[PDB]
Amino acid sequence: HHHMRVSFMVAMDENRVIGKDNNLPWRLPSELQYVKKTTMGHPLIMGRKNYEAIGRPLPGRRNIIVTRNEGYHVEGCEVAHSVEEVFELCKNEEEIFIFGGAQIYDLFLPYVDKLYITKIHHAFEGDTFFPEMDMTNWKEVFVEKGLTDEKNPYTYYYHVYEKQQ
Ligand SMILES: NC(=O)c1ccc[n+]([C@@H]2O[C@H](COP(=O)([O-])OP(=O)(O)OC[C@H]3O[C@@H](n4cnc5c(N)ncnc54)[C@H](OP(=O)(O)O)[C@@H]3O)[C@@H](O)[C@H]2O)c1
Ligand SMILES: CCc1nc(N)nc(N)c1C#CCc1cc(OC)cc(-c2ccncc2)c1
Ligand code: NI
Repeated sequence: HHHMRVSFMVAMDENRVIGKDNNLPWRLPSELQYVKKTTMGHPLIMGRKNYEAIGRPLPGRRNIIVTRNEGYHVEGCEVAHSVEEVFELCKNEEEIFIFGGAQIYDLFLPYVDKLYITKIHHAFEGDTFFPEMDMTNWKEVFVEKGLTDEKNPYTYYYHVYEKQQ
C-alpha cells in the first residue's frame, strides 16, 4: 500500500543492545558521521523517547516524532501518532529512515525493506534491545569495517541488507 522505501537505521552490540538508561552505551563519533552521511536529506522517524534524548531537531532532514500523545508539539518537528499517519506524511518520499528506539523498531518491523545495521564487537551493559529478525529472503549488499582509533575505541562493521521479497 505504501510506496516509500522503509529503511531501518540502527547500531547494536553483539547481544543486540542499543541503549542503556535512556542513552547510548558507547561513543563512536565516526559511526555517527556515517549515520549523518547516509540519512542526509531523508526523513528520520523517531520514537518520542529517542527524540527527547537527542534533544533537538536534526538539520537537513524532516524530523518525525512518533507518540500516542495527541497534544504533543515540538518546534521544527512533525508529530505522528501511528504507522499509517507516518505513511500519510511520507507518501511522496523516496526513502525514510526508522531511527529508533526499540518500541518504534518493533512498530515498523513488518514494513522494513532495507536494513542499515552497524554491529559493534563488544558486549555492553544495556536495557534496550533491537528486535530479532528473520533474514530469510534478505541479502547483504554492503559490508565495511568501521574506523577504530583513539577516538573510536571499539571494533564494529557497517552492514546493509535488502529485502528481496
Ligand atoms: N543504538 C541505536 O541505533 C539507537 C537508536 C535509537 C534509540 N536508541 C536508544 O533506545 C532507547 C529508547 O528506546 P525506547 O524503546 O525506550 O523508546 P522509543 O522507541 O524511542 O520511544 C517510545 C515511545 O514511542 C511512542 N510509541 C511507542 N509505541 C507507539 C505506538 N504504537 N503508537 C504511537 N506512539 C508509540 C511512545 O511515546 P509516548 O510515551 O509519548 O506516547 C513511547 O513512549 C534509548 O536508550 C535510546 O538511546 C538507540
Ligand atoms: C549514533 C548511533 C546510531 N547509529 C546508528 N547506526 N543508527 C542509529 N539510529 C543511531 C542512533 C541513535 C540515537 C541518538 C541518541 C542521541 O543522544 C542520546 C543522539 C543522537 C544523535 C547525535 C548527533 N547527531 C545525530 C543523532 C542519536
Ligand atoms: Ni587507527
